Amino acid sequence: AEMQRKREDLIKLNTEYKLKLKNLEKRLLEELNNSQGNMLENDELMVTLNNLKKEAMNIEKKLSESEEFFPQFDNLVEE
Amino acid sequence: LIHFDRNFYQKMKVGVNPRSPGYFIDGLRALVKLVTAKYQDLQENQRFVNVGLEKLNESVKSLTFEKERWLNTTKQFSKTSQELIGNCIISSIYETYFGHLNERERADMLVILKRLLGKFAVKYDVNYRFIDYLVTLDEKMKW
Repeated sequence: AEMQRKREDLIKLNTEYKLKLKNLEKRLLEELNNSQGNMLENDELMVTLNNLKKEAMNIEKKLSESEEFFPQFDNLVEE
Repeated sequence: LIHFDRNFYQKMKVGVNPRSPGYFIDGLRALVKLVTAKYQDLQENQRFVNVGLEKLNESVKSLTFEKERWLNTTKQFSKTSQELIGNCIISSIYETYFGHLNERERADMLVILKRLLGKFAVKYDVNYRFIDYLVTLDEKMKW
């Protein structure tokens, strides 16, 4: 039950975090153009970009375990 | 593609040798339509990371040096592009030849396709899913 549970979220969080990676890249570049001559607002998104250090590397956390999960899943298909 | 079409009729169809190349044509026409659409989208994302590379170089507080690290992705692209030609091959065959096949009949042919892709000098994505590859999450929800 633990690997069937993690199967659905593995391709889900793959696309969700990459949607959020491209959603936060757009949040970052639009405020960097708006608050360049204005105050250090980008900092208020940089603490959300500090949260992204989990997110960008969460992908790398999940890709590392994928190389472990997929060959196990394909081994379970045969039985 | 020739070795796939020759294998498709050989494995899937019964009834006596009546029928001939039609899928082959539509398969080829799909690939061209899809590679052009994929090359335009890979160059678009590479233009999106080139614009972010010039934005960080203008700035150069503790974390910004890692976004060069976020920048590494830069090396990733070339590997991602080398598989997009063979990835489009599978996508076009699914669009063309698979429509009328069974769950088992689809997977089975996919094997014969993938091992044909394995012997020829084309690179394909090991973790490949036809849904994820051509559907957008907005469409997928909408359906």
